[PDB]
Amino acid sequence: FIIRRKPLFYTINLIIPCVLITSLAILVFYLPSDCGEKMTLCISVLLALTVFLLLISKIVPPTSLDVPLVGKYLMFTMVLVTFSIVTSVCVLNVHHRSPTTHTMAPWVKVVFLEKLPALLFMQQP
Amino acid sequence: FIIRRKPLFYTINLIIPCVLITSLAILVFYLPSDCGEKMTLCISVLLALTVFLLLISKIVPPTSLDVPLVGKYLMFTMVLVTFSIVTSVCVLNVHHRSPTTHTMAPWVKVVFLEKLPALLFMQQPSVSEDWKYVAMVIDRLFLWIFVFVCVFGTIGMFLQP
Ligand SMILES: [Ca+2]
Ligand code: NA
Repeated sequence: FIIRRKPLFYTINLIIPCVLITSLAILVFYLPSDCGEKMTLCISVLLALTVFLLLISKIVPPTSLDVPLVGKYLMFTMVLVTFSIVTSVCVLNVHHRSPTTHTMAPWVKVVFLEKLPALLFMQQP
Repeated sequence: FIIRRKPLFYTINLIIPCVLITSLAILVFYLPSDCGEKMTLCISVLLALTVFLLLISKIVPPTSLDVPLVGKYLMFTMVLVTFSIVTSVCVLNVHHRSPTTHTMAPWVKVVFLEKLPALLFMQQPSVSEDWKYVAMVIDRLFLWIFVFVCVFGTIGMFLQP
């Protein structure tokens, strides 16, 4: 019995929400550190991805023979979002530094204030 | 009937999310107190660990003969995260102290502003800023403690596979 699933229903109800949630995984790096909302954003994205992964596993259970590509994508994005949480913690720590508590090494200057911005087309005013 | 489980499904569905969540259990101590988001992170980690523990409880039989090693690790991590929440509350309280409202004892000076920073390799480069530095020394101290206590946690989890 060769049968071919009609994919519109699951497309609409699973793939589009998953794509929408995944698209938000990168916005934490454009959010300014002064807003005080980076952690909320990345943690919410991770929670949504985890819930979607568990639901997918309930619908189509992954197995050693084959893992759904959608589940694999969700897991990869979950790992990326955890990495983004770590990176945002580090960036927030760097942002809230003052001469009264930290001293900037000369190499930090020559790299981050001079060279790296040039590669990224930033040009500190 | 000696049967062996194929662990891929539960690996993907419980282990990887659990380790991903646990890897965030020590970040609260590297988070500046001015970001105003230590509580968010630590509370989120605690609740995520609790949810996964409850899911595991729903999977395994409700028998009291033995405890899953993964459940044991989750319980240990939740205890650690609760300790970290308490420590973060204390550090936040310390950070927001000012000369008008609090007076800093001489022993607090000689300890936190002089001795401990040397031990932790901090090297301090107005009085309100001293309170802020004390809070930064306290959570640096616990960052070392949790790393050692957590890194030795892998020993417990390295005997399961
Ligand atoms: Ca806020
Ligand atoms: Na919530």
